[PDB]
Amino acid sequence: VTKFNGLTVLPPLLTDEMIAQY
Amino acid sequence: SQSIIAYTMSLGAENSVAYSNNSIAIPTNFTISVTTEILP
Repeated sequence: VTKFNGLTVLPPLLTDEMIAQY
Repeated sequence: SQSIIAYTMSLGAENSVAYSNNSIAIPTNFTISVTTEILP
């Protein structure tokens, strides 16, 4: 599987490692 | 003496069980539960 003007990419709550534990 | 803390959230406790080629677990008692669910 594959900016500057007020744009903000918020992160997710469940990270990847926490997901694999599920 | 209460304050705010930050931590990495837990995903539930470990509940590992033994194993064998001949092990089995059977219930002997039970309980009747009642749950609630709201849907608009």
